[PDB]
Amino acid sequence: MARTTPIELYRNIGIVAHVDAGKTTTTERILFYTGVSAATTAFWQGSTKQFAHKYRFNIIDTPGHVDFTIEVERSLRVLDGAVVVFSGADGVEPQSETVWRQANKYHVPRLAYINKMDRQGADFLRVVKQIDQRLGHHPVPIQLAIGSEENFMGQIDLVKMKAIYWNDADQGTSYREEEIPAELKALADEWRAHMIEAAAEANDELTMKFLDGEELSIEEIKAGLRQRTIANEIVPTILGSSFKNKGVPLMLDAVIDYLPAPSEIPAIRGTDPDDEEKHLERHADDKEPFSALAFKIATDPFVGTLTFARVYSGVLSSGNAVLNSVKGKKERIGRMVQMHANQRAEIKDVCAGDIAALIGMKDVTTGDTLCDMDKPIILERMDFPDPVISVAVEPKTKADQEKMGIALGKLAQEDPSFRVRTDEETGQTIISGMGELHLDIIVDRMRREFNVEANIGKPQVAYREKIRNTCEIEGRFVRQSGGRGQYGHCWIRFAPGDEGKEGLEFINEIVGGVVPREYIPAIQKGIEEQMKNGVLAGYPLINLKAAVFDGSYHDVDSNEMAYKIAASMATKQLSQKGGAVLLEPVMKVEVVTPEEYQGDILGDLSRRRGMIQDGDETPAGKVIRAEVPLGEMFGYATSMRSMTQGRASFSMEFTRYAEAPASIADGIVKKSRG
Amino acid sequence: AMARTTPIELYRNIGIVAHVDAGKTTTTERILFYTGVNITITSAATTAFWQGSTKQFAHKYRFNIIDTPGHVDFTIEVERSLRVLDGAVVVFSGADGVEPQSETVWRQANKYHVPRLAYINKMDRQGADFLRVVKQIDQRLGHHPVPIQLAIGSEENFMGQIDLVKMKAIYWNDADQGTSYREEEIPAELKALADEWRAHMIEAAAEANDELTMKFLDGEELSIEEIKAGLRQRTIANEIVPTILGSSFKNKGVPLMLDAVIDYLPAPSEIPAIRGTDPDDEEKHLERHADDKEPFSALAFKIATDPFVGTLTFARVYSGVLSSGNAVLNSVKGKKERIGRMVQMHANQRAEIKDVCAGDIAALIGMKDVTTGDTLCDMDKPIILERMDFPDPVISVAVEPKTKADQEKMGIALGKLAQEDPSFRVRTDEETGQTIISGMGELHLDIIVDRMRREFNVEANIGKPQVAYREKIRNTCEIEGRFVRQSGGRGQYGHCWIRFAPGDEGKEGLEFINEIVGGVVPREYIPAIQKGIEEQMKNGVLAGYPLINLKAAVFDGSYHDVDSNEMAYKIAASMATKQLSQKGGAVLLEPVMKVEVVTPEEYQGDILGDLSRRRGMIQDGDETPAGKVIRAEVPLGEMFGYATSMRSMTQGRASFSMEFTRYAEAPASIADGIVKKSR
Repeated sequence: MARTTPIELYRNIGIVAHVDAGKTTTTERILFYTGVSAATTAFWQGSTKQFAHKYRFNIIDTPGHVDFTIEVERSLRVLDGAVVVFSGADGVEPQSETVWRQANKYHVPRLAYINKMDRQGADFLRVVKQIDQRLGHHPVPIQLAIGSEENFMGQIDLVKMKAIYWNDADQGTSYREEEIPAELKALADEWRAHMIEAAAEANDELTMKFLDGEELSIEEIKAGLRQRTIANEIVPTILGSSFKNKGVPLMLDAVIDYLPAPSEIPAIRGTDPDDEEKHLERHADDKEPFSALAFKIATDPFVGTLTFARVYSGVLSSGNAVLNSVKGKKERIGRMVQMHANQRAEIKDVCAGDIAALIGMKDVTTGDTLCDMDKPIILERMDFPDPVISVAVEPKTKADQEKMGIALGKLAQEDPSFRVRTDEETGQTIISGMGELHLDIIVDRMRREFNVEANIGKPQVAYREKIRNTCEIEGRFVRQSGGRGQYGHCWIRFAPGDEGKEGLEFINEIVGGVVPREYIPAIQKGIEEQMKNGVLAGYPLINLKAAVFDGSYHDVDSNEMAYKIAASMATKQLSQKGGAVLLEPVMKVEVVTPEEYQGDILGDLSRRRGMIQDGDETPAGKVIRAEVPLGEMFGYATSMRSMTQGRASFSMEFTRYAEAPASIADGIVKKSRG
Repeated sequence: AMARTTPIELYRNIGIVAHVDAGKTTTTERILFYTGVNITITSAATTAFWQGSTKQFAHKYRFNIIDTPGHVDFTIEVERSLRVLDGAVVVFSGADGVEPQSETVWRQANKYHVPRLAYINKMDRQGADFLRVVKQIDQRLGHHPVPIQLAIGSEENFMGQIDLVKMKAIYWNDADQGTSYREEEIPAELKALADEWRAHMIEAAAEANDELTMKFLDGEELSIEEIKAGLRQRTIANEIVPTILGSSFKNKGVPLMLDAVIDYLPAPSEIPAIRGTDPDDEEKHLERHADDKEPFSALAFKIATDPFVGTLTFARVYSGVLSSGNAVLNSVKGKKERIGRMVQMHANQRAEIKDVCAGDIAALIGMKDVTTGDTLCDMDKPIILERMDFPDPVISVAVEPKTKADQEKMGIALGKLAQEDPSFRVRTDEETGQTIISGMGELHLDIIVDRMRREFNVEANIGKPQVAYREKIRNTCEIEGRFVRQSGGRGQYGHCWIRFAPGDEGKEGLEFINEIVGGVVPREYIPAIQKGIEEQMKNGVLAGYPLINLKAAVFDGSYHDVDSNEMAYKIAASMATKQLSQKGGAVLLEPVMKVEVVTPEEYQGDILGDLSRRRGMIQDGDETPAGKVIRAEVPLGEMFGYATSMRSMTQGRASFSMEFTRYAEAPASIADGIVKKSR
């Protein structure tokens, strides 16, 4: 049959650890113990092979920096359970609190691995409190530390209530079970009470056994912590030293014991390919219609392009014809492969909750959905703010023009957050992105990986436009030079769209009027076409409301094209009668700084035409929130580092567009237009 | 002699040394508060008075609070501040304890034998434990901490300390904002712990000298003055660190911490003399003792520049006396300076003065060309207290203001930023009349440009980075310098043969030697010939770039009884140097940088291949628990945009650093093009 292993034995996990937390060492140690790419499949039957069946682990590689928010979001939808790794000395860093909140947004069950207990300043219970106070979750330690820093030897398994020491003989692969030292028995009982009390709340059956004063069994306690972890109500917290080889194996047992299988988490959410406002879902079952997400597009030197796909429902098989719901084009599934630690296992059937790499995919971009052509769905669409910043790139030679095209094409497949266009007005290639850093990365990879020699302009703000005056304009396009004529005529009432709405909200008020129905769509298409070219300074209108209330028709000269042009001419007059204003992208800035530099940051954000919002107070770090125009945030990283001696950190993301002041506006309006 | 108003024994040059987030600002603001009663204007050095928490001292001591940077990395700014302060008050968090970023400045403090006190701040916050941090100073910092206080109550229950010298509990009255305190008996729950640490305090003070050691071994109890005299001798010798504690935010302990400065930190005459070198010979080591009688020497440790206020040059007088109207020497620039008005920054006002004696600090107004790190001293017995080993700028960019109206304002701003940071230079290439700023790297220029926009309100655009090329010769040749002219009634005669050769590997500048002793060329003109070579060395000979080093020896020449003059020989010497382009076989040099990259083993290959692609030369690397260390020598011109490249290839997980190491002949590809442009 197509299914090879029960779904209950799958574990789609991702190690979520930031700079200086032990990501690389921990990931390399996992592939080591399991032995005795975007996604690696490994097997694990327990530290002591104490489990009846051999579980299949799909290690999903998560990004190192929160900077790219959609990259982190996508990885959290691919993994089912996450192993958040923190430094026992550094504790909870701000780059950890960011991915943690996004994890809550996708109800991602998770384990907390307090790594590096051998380094100085290491304190397990100290980091546990931060998860409860800062991250605001409910950590449930199932282990305690034995020895501090250089004297760290192992942990105490609160479920077995027996000390765990690691034998360096076989590189910490095995361990010995001794009794807990009397100097920690008192502390062990205290946290075992909180563990059992936390597991008892799982269901009524365990809660009643707890209130009766009956001691819960090892299986009952684990079943309780599991139900609460899968419900994201607690976080089994374990500890160890990946570099010293002490704790990793128990951390792999915890994945089986408390992280969920692809069928124990909520169904994947999606939308109808023909309607963005129609929400659908897919259950983790081989019987349900096929749906998969291309979460990563890598390059390989032996099989070529590798499109890594996460199958949420149905079965993906070689030879099957699936649909690319985002492009609306059919795809023929060819060879498929699963990346192992050392091997590269070829396969032809990938069932629900499993992951595999697809070979020879024509036109598949990261974030695209592969699904059944009879019952299609889009698992990831929009949710991306249009590019807020752009840079003009021009190749020095013709050889750079062809090479630049190939480079942006492949870079576009890996990163869908950036766009490319040719400015026919200046004949320069314009690349648009989410920020200065994002464009610097695209330009850097284009020069190093594709050898593209080119000149780049300074970053430009991706301005927009909108109207405020409600006015009625006449669209007229007439010509009859000879025995052939063209006739397009329509009166349109323009008005500002509601804040939040995108595109055009067109309304036909002359339903069954003199202007035939088949031309109405052409009038709408004509307005939308001019909205992209702009009306004030060549920038596109965010939204608009148009209503055709009158017009005329010619029995022989009227055609869809004549009305489309007529509608465009009426929209071009929206520059005077509309009283349009230039809009600029505003970013939601959040700065974490010691109380000492709060004033310097507040004054600087205010200087950047920023709008200060309510600020919070965190452990030894004030949280300063503000809404600042992107154009005033160029080089903020450098400014923040000077004013805070590199002690402060910040993050910003698009929030909305806002009218730019006259100072900037006037200059940009008279830059090319008038 | 009558210039001094306060004995030197009553001075205390102190600096609060605290890891970021240890209570440095709160502690410094509370010090200026208690000293003002026994907003506050910020300044590089603040002078305050303190006669004790209870005014228990006979004389009123003068405290010079030196503002220290506190960078996590040990920069030249931290080193300089340790030489300015005489005693340091190292502040640690009772909860955070001793962080590794503190162990770096601590060792550099040992390098300059800086006596110091340990103030364990924030005893009210959670995780606070005094004796816990004390052990870290002994285990991690490897020093000998001597607690003279113990904590009363932990965290939210923290009320005060126990003075082991007086053996009396100290509780602070919030009535007058912790300015006063009450002396009660030690609680029975800490009497046992108090005796234990008093034994270690007395035992640590007894080792001070033989007199106290013998009285201790005889079983005789040491008196209060004997114990304090012992801890003081040990602290000034940097053998112990009197450790005190408190909560600056809760106003409990700061006043006793000020008493400890008087009781255990040293006066400007109890620390070793300041070291230095002869301005004309870097291998000649000199020193200056803290005495008004010794020759004058001072260090400009900070230049406070403002876009509206006048520049303030803060100077630390180590020896002699600095007086208004005196003509001192700027041994680093070799230019005379006229001391104008001087002021000392107090808590609120600015007290004016005209005499700054040894061990004292003051701000100088209207200074012509005085840069951070320059030395001001006696013209007859000069000295350089700090060599500016800073390598000349390796990168440069053309800077243009967004509004041409800010051209004059931009020039003034870049000028003041150059006085604060001597690694940054500003010039106007007479060839284009464009403003060119030079620095140590792209990041360094970004910081200078950012500060110019925020602190000086001047926005500007920078062009693409340019390599700060240099030149050098390799051929040993003899060239004839000749400048002869006769306008008829007036003549000009300059003639001299010079033997040029490449300078010594480690020597910089010009090594001029006059070997035509008793020749036709009079001695009065030799200095002009030297000045002529040095002037042409800066203008370059191959592509308009300056020669790193050179050796010149005038071996022959001629002289005219009426037409010869210093200017004619200076020009003659320059013409001879310009011919170093053909006969010298000069080559265009480019700065090579020592690059160090810390990355997880995973991206080692990508970084090695990228450094090699940048014409880099890989060196032996190490394996640190924080990641693999990749070292390489790479031309700066190939390192532009490295920060961005490293972030792409390592997903921002890797970090790097680079510093000038040496100059190397640039490849023909670039050279040929630049050489042909100069003509």
